[PDB]
Amino acid sequence: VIEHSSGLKLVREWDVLEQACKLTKLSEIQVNWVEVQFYWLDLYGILGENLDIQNTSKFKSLTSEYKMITTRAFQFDTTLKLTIDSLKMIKSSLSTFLERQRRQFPRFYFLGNDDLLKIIGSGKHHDQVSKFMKKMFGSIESIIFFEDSITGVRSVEGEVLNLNEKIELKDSIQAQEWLNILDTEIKLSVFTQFRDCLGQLKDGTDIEVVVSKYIFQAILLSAQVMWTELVEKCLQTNEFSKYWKEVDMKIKGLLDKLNKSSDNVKKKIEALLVEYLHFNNVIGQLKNCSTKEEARLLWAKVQKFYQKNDTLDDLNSVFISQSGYLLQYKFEYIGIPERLIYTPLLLVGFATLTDSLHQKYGGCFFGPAGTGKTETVKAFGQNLGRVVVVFNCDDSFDYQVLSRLLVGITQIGAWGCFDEFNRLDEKVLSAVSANIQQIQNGLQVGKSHITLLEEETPLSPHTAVFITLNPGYRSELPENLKKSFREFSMKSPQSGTIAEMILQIMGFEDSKSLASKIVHFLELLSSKCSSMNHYHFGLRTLKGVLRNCSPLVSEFGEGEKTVVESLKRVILPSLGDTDELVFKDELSKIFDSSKAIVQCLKDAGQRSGFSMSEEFLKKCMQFYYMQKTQQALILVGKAGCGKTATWKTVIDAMAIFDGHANVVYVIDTKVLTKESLYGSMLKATLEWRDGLFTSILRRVNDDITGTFKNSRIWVVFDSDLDPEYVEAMNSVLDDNKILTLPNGERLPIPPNFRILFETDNLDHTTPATITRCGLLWFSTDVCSISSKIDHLLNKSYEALFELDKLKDLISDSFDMASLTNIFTCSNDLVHILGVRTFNKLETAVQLAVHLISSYRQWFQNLDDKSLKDVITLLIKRSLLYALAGDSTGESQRAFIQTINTYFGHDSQELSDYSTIVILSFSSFCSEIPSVSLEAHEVMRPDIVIPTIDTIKHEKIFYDLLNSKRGIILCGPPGSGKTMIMNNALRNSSLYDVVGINFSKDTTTEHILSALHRHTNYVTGLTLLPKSDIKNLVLFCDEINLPKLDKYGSQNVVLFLRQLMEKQGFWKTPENKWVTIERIHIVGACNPPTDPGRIPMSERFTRHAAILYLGYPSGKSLSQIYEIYYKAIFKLVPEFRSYTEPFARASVHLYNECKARYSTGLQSHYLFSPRELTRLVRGVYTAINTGPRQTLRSLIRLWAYEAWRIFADRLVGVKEKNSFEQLLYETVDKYLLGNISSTSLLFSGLLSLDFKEVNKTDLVNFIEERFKTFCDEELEVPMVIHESMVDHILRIDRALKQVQGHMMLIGASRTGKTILTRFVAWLNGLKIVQPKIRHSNLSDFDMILKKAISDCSLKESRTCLIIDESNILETAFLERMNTLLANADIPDLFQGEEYDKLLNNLRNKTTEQELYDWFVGEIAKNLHVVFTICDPKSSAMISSPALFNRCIINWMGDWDTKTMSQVANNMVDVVPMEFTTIRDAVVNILIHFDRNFYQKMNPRSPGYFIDGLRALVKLVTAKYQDLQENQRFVNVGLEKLN
Amino acid sequence: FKMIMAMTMFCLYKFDIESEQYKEAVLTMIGVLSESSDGVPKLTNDDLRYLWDYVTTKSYISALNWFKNEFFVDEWNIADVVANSENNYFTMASERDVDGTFKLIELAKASKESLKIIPLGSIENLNYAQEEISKSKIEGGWILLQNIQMSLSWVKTYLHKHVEEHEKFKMFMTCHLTGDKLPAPLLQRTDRVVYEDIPGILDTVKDLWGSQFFISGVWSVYCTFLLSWFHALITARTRLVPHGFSKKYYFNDCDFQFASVYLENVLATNSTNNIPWAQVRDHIATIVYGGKIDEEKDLEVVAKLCAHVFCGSDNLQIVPGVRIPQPLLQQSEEEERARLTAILSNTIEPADSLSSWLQLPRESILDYERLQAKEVASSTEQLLQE
Ligand SMILES: Nc1ncnc2c1ncn2[C@@H]1O[C@H](COP(=O)(O)OP(=O)(O)OP(=O)(O)O)[C@@H](O)[C@H]1O
Ligand SMILES: Nc1ncnc2c1ncn2[C@@H]1O[C@H](COP(=O)(O)OP(=O)(O)O)[C@@H](O)[C@H]1O
Ligand SMILES: Nc1ncnc2c1ncn2[C@@H]1O[C@H](COP(=O)(O)OP(=O)(O)O)[C@@H](O)[C@H]1O
Ligand SMILES: Nc1ncnc2c1ncn2[C@@H]1O[C@H](COP(=O)(O)OP(=O)(O)O)[C@@H](O)[C@H]1O
Repeated sequence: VIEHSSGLKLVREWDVLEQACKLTKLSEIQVNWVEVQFYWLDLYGILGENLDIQNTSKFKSLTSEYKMITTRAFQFDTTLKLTIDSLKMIKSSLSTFLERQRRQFPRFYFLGNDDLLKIIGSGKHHDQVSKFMKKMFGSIESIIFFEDSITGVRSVEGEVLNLNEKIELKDSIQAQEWLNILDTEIKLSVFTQFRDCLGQLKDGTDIEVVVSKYIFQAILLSAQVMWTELVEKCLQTNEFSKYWKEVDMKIKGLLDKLNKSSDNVKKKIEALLVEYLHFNNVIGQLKNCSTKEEARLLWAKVQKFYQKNDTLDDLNSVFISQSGYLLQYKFEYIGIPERLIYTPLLLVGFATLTDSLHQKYGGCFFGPAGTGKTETVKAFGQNLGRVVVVFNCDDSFDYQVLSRLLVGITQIGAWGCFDEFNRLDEKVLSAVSANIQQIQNGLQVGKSHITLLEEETPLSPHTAVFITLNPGYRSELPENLKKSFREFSMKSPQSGTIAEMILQIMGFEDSKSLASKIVHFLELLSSKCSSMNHYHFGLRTLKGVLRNCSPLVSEFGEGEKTVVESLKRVILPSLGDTDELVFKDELSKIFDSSKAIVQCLKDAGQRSGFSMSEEFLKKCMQFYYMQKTQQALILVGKAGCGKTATWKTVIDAMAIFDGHANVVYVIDTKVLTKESLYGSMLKATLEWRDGLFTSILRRVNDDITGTFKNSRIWVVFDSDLDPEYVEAMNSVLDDNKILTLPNGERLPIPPNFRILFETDNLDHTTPATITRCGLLWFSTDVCSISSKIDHLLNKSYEALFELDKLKDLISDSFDMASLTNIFTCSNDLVHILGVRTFNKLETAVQLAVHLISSYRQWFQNLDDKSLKDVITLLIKRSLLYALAGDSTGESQRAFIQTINTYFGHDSQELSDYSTIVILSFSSFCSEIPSVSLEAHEVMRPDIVIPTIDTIKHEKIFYDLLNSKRGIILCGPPGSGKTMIMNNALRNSSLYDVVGINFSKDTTTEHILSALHRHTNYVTGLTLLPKSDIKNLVLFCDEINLPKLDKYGSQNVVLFLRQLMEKQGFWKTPENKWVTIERIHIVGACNPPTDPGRIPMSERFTRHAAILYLGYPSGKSLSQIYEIYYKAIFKLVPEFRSYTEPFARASVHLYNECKARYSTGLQSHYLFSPRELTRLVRGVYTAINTGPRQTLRSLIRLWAYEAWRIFADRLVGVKEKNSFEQLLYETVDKYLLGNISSTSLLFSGLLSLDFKEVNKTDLVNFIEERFKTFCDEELEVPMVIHESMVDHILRIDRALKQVQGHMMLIGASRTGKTILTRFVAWLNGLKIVQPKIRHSNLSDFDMILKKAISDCSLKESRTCLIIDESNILETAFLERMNTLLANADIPDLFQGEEYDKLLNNLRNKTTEQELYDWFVGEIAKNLHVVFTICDPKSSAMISSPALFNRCIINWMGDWDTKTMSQVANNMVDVVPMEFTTIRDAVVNILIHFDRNFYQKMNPRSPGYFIDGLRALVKLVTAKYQDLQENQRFVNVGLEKLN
Repeated sequence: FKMIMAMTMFCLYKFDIESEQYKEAVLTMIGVLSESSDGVPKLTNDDLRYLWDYVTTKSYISALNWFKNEFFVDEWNIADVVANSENNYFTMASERDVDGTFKLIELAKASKESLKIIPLGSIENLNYAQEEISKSKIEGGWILLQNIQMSLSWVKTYLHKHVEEHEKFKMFMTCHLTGDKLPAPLLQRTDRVVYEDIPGILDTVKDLWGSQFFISGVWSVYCTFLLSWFHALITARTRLVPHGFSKKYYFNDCDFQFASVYLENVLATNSTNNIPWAQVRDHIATIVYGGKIDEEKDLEVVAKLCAHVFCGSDNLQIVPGVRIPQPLLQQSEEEERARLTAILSNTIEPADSLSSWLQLPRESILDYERLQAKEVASSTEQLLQE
């Protein structure tokens, strides 16, 4: 329980009690609780603080319920019933009060309930509406105040309104009444301004002297009305030149004033210039007419403005004439917005909207996008003098907000447009369709009230509804609207005349050539270049270019040079490379064609360690010139293209250039949750969390430190573009520049706050966003290889009289002539998890420099030649392990010969076993140690037998890990990746292991919780390991396992990239930067070609260093396994001289077993030395649990193990005989009795040790066990046969093995689970059955922990049955993979459970010894079963962990022999032979089944057993009835005779 | 599809009652129909000789209706299919360019049954439909729900819940083929029926004249006459899907309403001798009838038709058979309406109206029937392979 700011305490427990209750009283209690907290939120937020909205009956009820909730806070069923009744009552009352408040002022009805509550509660502040008026109206940002009064309102563009008379503000006033008189006076004032402007213009007042006096709308209406009147007067006669010249002179004078204007004056002058250019266009069109009727035609289409000179009312005294239809002006203020350039297509759109609105209908629009539909609707609304409420439709909009805004549009009379109506869900589209149909129904018949939203709302006769569409992307209008709308198509924006007017208004001398050339250029760019998805060369880009031309007009001048410079600045950074050369060619064809910043960038790069190139400098200049204007840039290149250094260099260069402080923050948005980045509302206590982005915005906006007033602040996002991560930022990106938060609070945006997106692909980006922000494309690599090597040398040297000489020697060692040849020759090699040849240079140079640093303490007593040889050999080894590290061993030999070649014969030749020790040569051959383990720990799965390759890989492992670089390990399964990890790190003295295993679903908190037990926080500000001298390293295996997202990425490897590259991150609950000093990360993975694997992004793997881990050589395995056989023959002394040939035979048979098979025939045909290990283990347990063996007995036991391990994944019998002849050949070749499956029948169920028993003895023992089971536990009427005898023998050998698991391949009702439970009873292992749905990982882990604890405490024989129906998801499969590869899964046991288990182990009996004993006991007494019937789990065999110790025994379907056996032994208990015939009936039955199956993959024998049982029961019943009838007939015959 | 089903059934019958030479003759005739094969059949009778004379005369649909008349000996109308119906629910269907209400009204007048026109819509329309179906389930009658596609969800809830019996109780639906997919229970729990209106250009002019009731003098009625004639001409031209227009638009009564209002308001503000024919011409061609048109060629075609119809010269030839004298100075509106009705009834439609009432070359309409013959022949060829 936690209490909020005052009074009531809130409990932190929800939906758990809901699950517990899921009686009626508890449900009522929960409903009352949820409603009391969900309403007490708003009570404390609104009612509990503001006194004006509580100081009549509603206020008294507010006080009473405040007292009641205070009493409830202090310390019942009737009381809570009263509270819920009162809460419903007050909610109805306040909803009705808000509704009638919105009725009093219909413009209030735009807002949400909370904001209107705040406005009403601001009964004395009188300035809370100044921050809401833009949302209230749409074109007024704030209300200016002059001594507790109103004299003006501030337009969004920045215009103040000189009111006719001020308004006093009494104390006992409410917002609604004074806002009523305010907006009515607003309309009156704009009318008064229009009237005096019209009077002045009619008097002959010059335009210039009245430009700087009145608002935009007054001068607009006056100019248009005077234009219309005078053109009508001069149209009644046939003269036009006089008014043409007058308008031309007015335009020229207005442009002359434009040249010498301030900001708002410039906006007014340009909008008036739009209007006057349109007037001159119309007049020039009219003068070009030759006959009067075509003149009347052309004048009829153009918009005409008129005025009532007779009506005394003034709010409707101006009306608009268009094609004989008349629309009445409404005189509502719009400010000074941008005016669309008048074009003939715009006039046609105006005309069709006039026709649609004349007869109580609505207009419509559909066609191409980026074409000018919504802006045309807005321009039409402005020309009629009311602001239209544009609804930018998307998935964000829902039903209630559209209902409210549409009802407000109705009640005001403001037109409600609809941008992109086809972007709505089905049910909301149906609802808004019904509402719009009802609105048009009301408008058509002229009824005063329309019954919508369960009310009777008023309807002004001037409202409208506008819609725009884009069909086929989709849909047209539905029929219910199609009956009451006018469709229209607006496909072609006249881009020639728009460019013409914009170049005229910008002041350029020759608008014609510029407009024609730029339209031609943009169409050629849209046509010729490749159709990348991020290109757009329509009209929006042209408008952006012309808007961006003006600073270059100020700098360079007015002419073609400014236009081409703007084109180079804007479009070019988004192009590719071929697109760039096309663009250059078109610039050359069409058109004719400051070193301080260059010096600043060069100096910043030289000081930062990077080296400048021509194209790198060019792109840096482009980025600087492009960040000059926009506040949101997005960079893009290939993976590792080199953009981070680009923007960091620009940051430091501009820090030198302008002197402002440069403060930058790096964020990875796709690993940070939206809840952590921004915040959310709690379900428990309804609280708000200040997210990281909210925290950084509050920090940079508060400016408490005062640094942000004299600095530039940058936030970069070094990830992809998640669309729902940018729909929360679109407000920041757009010109609103206001933070949108889910709680309700809003945060501003300083102009210095520049946001950067650092990405590599635009795969899932909406093209709308790439238009609102500038895009920069990095097509090619930003470096030469020599430059990258030099910079890496400088960074490595600074990362550390010997230094300069060492630098000179390494510099002359790296000669570019051979380096280019070796890199080009290394490009085409075979690579796994492919990484480009521009990337591995960092690993190469770092490993080489670290070797030189580690051996620098001997070179002072060494000659120049030996020093040069040592340096060259280390360089060669570094280049081998950085370039050839993703290629096979034979490719490694080829690479070592090549690197020996290109450095010449004079240099020190690099050997495969080359090593440098004290200076002189060495060799790794003599470094291998001789270790002789005894037979007590051969079964232990952490033992390592060293070889040449193991010690070589361990040496390069220590080398590269000390070289401060990341390890990711890849290679075919079975190469001992986990084994080499434990060998190279458990024996370490400087590093320690932490174990994490990756499932299909891993969260970032798992690895943090894992490393929490071995790390400490220091100020947190910095994270260090729990130790103090040994650098803790994080080990991850099977790292490819976690799944991708919906946008082609995975968060966990991005988190690891964050850990590796930036050396830090941000903690979620404190939003504070963390730094990591001495923690490395090492990874182990499978190739992506395996099923269930995904290719990792090159962005993450590029920072680490890869290292291929292939299959070991045959001689290496031979040496390891002869050491194995020596250890295993230390037990028996008579055969101690036969160690080597058995190892040679084993490796030989494995070699042809791998060579003779292909994985394309069966999914379980995979080979890796783990089967050879379990071969050795099975031989070990057989020898230890056996009698005094002989040579022949040993050979037949080894062949028995080979058959029971290897030869069990086989389809037919031919390969079984091939295996048998292979065994015969190996036994006769390297050193006879029968070695068939039935001849090798070693068991232990008849004696005290593993030996060969009699067939009759074993079947008699099985029968005795079966009859005892039937008499004791369950009466299951089954029968024995040869195939199931062999299979239960195999599964019993599997169970008697320690930790060696098993799996079965058989159809349904084949007896797999029955056999497993029977052999579990036979071996004494208890069986527990999972009751799997209705359970999950929690119940699974709890039951498994209880069973494991009982087994370890009471020494009970425990095992679990598993069906394929029990397993559902891949998480279970990954859990069993970890359980088989390891024995102690790290994530299960930590914390209280670990403490309880360790205390129990201590009571039963160091911590490491107890953990090892736990591993041993869980290996001894755990054996799970895996059942497959459809050979989701197809890739499970290909996983190394499941294949690590499982036995893949092909149970299969019943064949002819065992079918005959079960049939004859089943029908032998019922008399049927009356007319042998049982053999005939069973063979014709099976022949029928064979024919049927081949007329219409194993055979399911369910039909078999079902038919045999049904036949048996039916024969018995029919024969009993027949016998009764015959006996009755005989009795009747005896009685009658 | 009616013709395709007819031809498949004819092939199924005559491919098993008769020998294989008949089968080969049918195959080669269908191949020539598809313009896929060239070959004279193994001629022997008289019917196949008539077919060969047809296909040498390149009169395809003539031979196709000759198939229909020669093999089939009867046809079914709406009256027969509603006469013998075990069920009581009929879902009438059509396209959006042809109405089906007046045929049902004529049937109701013929059958002396009370038909209620119930166009759906808002909640008021839904309540009206509910009251009407309650009344006709209490005391019988006939119910028409006009254009139920606009309330597909309302249908899918209300009508489905109603269906899941009063004597002489029938009801009728109305849906457009080129609309939204109807649910399966609605399609199969009814007697499906579709009506195809023959393009009677003069007949739809008469129906449009009778539907209206006519106002500024004789010029108003004369302009209404010319506008009605233009609307009929463009509605006939829009039937030719690949030749009259590049796309199948659908003009309806609302467009005529807006054009009529515009003409009335132009003539009201201008009753002078020089009526602005160019202004009304461009306004109709770009805004009234050019609203749904985007391709340049379609605009050019509609502009040509407007320039031919609304020229307003001394004498006008809407079709090469008849002429329209304009009303003179001393004329009254009632006798003018009578005179225009007389000049409508004086008109006799020639058989080549589809290539002479719409100003199209005859090669174009032969190409259109060639395309329709090719597509039906290809459909038959694909269907006969199974
Ligand atoms: N002038 C230069 N000379 C040498 N090396 C340079 C130069 N400029 C950039 N580089 C190199 O370019 C690289 C820049 O890294 P980059 O921008 O690709 O990182 P990133 O944002 O993590 O990449 P990605 O998004 O592809 O994962 C660095 O390795 C740096 O050494
Ligand atoms: N006078 C004008 N005529 C036509 N289009 C214009 C004019 N002025 C601006 N535009 C462009 O028209 C665009 C409007 O596009 P819009 O129709 O809203 O696309 P969508 O409907 O797909 O959102 C604006 O981005 C603007 O650049
Ligand atoms: N060079 C080697 N020396 C000793 N044992 C090896 C060697 N290579 C493979 N093995 C054996 O093969 C197995 C390798 O398992 P491993 O590949 O680590 O499984 P996973 O990849 O699933 O962790 C080990 O049981 C080990 O006994
Ligand atoms: N050889 C058999 N004869 C008769 N019934 C059998 C035989 N094998 C299995 N069954 C029946 O199948 C049922 C369970 O089969 P199940 O264990 O699911 O087979 P599997 O493990 O191969 O899927 C048992 O109740 C048993 O009666």
